[PDB]
Amino acid sequence: PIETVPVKLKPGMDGPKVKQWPLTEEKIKALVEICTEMEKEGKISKIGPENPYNTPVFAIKKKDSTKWRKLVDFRELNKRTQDFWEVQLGIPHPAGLKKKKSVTVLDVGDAYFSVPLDEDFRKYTAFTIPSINNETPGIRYQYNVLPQGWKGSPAIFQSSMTKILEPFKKQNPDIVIYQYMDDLYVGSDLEIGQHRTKIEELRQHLLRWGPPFLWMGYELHPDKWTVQPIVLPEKDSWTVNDIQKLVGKLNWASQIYPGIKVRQLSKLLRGTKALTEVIPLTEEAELELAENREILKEPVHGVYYDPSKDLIAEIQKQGQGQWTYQIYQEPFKNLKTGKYARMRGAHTNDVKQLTEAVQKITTESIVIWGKTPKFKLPIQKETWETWWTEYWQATWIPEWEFVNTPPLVKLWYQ
Amino acid sequence: MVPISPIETVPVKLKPGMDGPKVKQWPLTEEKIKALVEICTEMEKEGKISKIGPENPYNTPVFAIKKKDSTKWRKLVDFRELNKRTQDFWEVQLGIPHPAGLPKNKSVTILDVGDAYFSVPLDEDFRKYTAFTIPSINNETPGIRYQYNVLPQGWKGSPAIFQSSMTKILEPFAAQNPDIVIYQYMDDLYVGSDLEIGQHRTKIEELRQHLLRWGLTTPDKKHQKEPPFLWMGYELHPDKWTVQPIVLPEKDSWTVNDIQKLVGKLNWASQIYPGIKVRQLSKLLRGTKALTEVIPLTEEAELELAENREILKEPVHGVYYDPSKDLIAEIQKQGQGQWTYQIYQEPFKNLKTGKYARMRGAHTNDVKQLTEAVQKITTESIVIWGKTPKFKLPIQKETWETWWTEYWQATWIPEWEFVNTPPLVKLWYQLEKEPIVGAETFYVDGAANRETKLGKAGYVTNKGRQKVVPLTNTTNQKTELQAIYLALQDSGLEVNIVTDSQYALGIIQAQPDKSESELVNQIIEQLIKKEKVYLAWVPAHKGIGGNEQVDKLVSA
Ligand SMILES: COc1cc2nc(NC3CCN(Cc4ccc(C(N)=O)cc4)CC3)nc(Oc3c(C)cc(C#N)cc3C)c2cc1OC
Ligand SMILES: [Mg+2]
Repeated sequence: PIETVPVKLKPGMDGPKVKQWPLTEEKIKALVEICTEMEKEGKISKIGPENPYNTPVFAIKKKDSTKWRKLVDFRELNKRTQDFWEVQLGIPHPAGLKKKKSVTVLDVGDAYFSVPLDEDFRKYTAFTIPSINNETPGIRYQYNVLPQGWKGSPAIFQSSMTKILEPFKKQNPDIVIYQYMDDLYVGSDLEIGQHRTKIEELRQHLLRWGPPFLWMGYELHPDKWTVQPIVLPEKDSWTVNDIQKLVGKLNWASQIYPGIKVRQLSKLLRGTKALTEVIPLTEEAELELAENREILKEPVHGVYYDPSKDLIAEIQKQGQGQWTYQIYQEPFKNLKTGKYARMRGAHTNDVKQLTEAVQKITTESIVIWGKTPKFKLPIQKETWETWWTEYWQATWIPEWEFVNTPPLVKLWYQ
Repeated sequence: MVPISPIETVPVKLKPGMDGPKVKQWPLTEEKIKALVEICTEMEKEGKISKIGPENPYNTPVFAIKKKDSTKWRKLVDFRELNKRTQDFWEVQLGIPHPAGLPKNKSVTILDVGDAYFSVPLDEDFRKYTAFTIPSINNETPGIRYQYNVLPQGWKGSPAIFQSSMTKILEPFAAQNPDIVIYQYMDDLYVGSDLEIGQHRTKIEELRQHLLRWGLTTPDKKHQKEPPFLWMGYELHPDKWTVQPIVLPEKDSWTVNDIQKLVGKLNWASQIYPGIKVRQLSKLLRGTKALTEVIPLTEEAELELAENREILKEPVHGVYYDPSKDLIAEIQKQGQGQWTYQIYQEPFKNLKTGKYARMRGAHTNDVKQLTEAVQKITTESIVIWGKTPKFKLPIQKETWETWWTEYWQATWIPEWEFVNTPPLVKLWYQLEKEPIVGAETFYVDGAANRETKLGKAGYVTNKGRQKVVPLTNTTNQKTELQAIYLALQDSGLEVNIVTDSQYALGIIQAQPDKSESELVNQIIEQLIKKEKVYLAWVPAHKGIGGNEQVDKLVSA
């Protein structure tokens, strides 16, 4: 790697000026140790006050690891960096990545440190190691090579990455590989018996052609990822409250599915009855419930993924460690629905459960469409921004907004 | 001649598409011209400036001012036009250390690097823009033109380039002497340590022997201050710290200049004086823009002002930080969205205090405010001390457990313990999960005409109980809340309520205990008196019995 790739920003856009948020002493000392080694390795260099740009940085610990990792929030820089069509006009996402059985996620982010960065773009990667209590000025750095978490890093290295993957693509033709940011998604249709040895075949294969976190592979199983269709209760005795929640659920589902009727189910609530009173189902109302039950068995008609529009992810807290979510581009047109349960390491911490849920949904969104959705988080802004970095474990960061009004749709996704 | 290490210049460029300033020189008096030529003659022989020819097209107006008793003129180059055209820089002097995070440092020596401020050179490719012309006597000879060779006083990039150049020089000294701390601010260096003074001065002389390698004459500060240092509005003593004397005046006609006076002083005093309020004084700050009108004082603001005066009688001092002890923060509720906290390591001696103001909204509760106060103190503690402190909160563990498990949002509070300090934060009401057996079921609804604002609200129950109330000057959303209040008012201790108002559900599901709407507050007061309340929602206009009967009675 000698020649640099001329990287530019979008027309009429200056570099990022994002303020560094406060960091604990353990994270500051960890970043100083990391950046000192990266400075000796030529990956980063000190900068002067003529560089006014900045990008936030913080330290995390990878899943099942005991060493701190330097994570950069390049969200503002990535949206200011130009679209990378310098080689390909746009790679359609591999649809076979979500139909495989066992998908392994590696971290080829360290391989980006072998390719230098355009000297005219290094000033835009500036970051600051903050000091405690403003005792000293923050330690200022900039990247000399391709940094992890930057949009242009996999695009620039895409020319050199394919040359390393060709001897293995020739070996196995029916294996799907996909790269997104600092992660390479490797999926195969064979069982886990040889999957560990097949991924191990790819571990040292990358090192000999050019790594702290390249020894672990996050395993996925998208062939068994369950979906959550609309389900109606099957009861032998229905109270007034049960029928009220039923029609309320069918009225909500009527906006998604055509032909849903609640007329015969309303004629049973005739009169002012107590909520706990059992109402016997008439055969005319049982037919309407059976008709609506068969309508919900079919998928939603007229749904489609548009690569031009953004993806939206809503999350509802259901309690007892259960979180439901929906991904869509248009309202009432869900592209994928799901439900998690038993968040490991977080039984009394909703924030850690929600944080891990955001990571899992974004991971699923990478396999299906190849991009990240904008989250609608059921949490106050001040609480989320204070603690989400403490439980974050991925190299990428999506966008999110906050929901302050309790949604009524929570009762139906439960 | 002893060789000196050159200070590396910082490459400075103008803003893209912009050129240097070309401002005409002001016609000055004969007495000012003679003074400016005499000082620029001295500045030129010291290497600070240098003469140029007529090739430089840029110019910056130079002035001459004089003090009160000092019968000496002084130049003042107005780089206002150049600062508009100079690139933006990275300011490393935005934040200021808080004394509560500074540890004990007995030995202290403050140096003056004033002569080093004008020794840092300027980028040579940029010196042509700092052109200024001294007018000649009677405008009969060409004006003498100079350009700055060093960082000029008043330029945009001068403070940031100086501190960056000073930090770069102090890095090897501050690394090989870990028992020495050095704080940079303006042309002053604050050096402290915990060693005995015998070792301190020797390391001070070592610092003087380190800065002279770049040719920086740094002696002791003239007229060294007394023990109580006056540093950024603080009084810094060896074992304690406090704020400079801040006392509020006794007036009877307060205007808008006194508006930023009381709030400015009380907020700056809340960091060490506990129990300080300012909300009743700040509620008079809604829409006043000018700085001359008078505002009458409400007795709620006068009582709040008098409460803080009693706290500002005797001065309160704070202790310095000790990393070997734990960090503890206790919070107390003061009333109407007012919260105060104390941060300490050993009891009865606080590192600092503070207050949190309720985020203004339509509906709120004490658990949200306490949660928001915890996140505020958490972020502040990471700034000053770099760690989250253990909290002492006036809320039961069972109360918090019931709150976060049933709250629709995700919420979290770091490690905390309950402290019995009234008033305590408590859940005033909890809605039921399932319908109540044996409780009367109230089917409520409301409606209002959008033109005449005439509305109705009421309920129908399974026991035959009914009510419809005509309303004047109301809305659809207001009649829906009115019907809820009527059902709670006319029901027993246990009640099931059936409504179709999504607006009313969103308010009640937010679990507020206080609101700016009097009608919602009446509903909350009704919910507290109850034993069990189940609120159920149904879609409107869907033939639901009890819901459509009460719908036609309010729709007129
Ligand atoms: C761990 O890093 C640091 C720790 C610092 N600690 C402290 N702690 C201070 C030390 C001074 N004392 C009063 C006193 C104490 C005894 C005496 C005496 N016996 O003559 C006089 C005054 C108050 C407390 N001051 C730092 O920087 C200063 C700041 C921020 C302001 C001033 C002023 N004006 C002076 C200094 C030295 C620190 C800087 C650090 O890093 C850059
Ligand atoms: Mg109605």
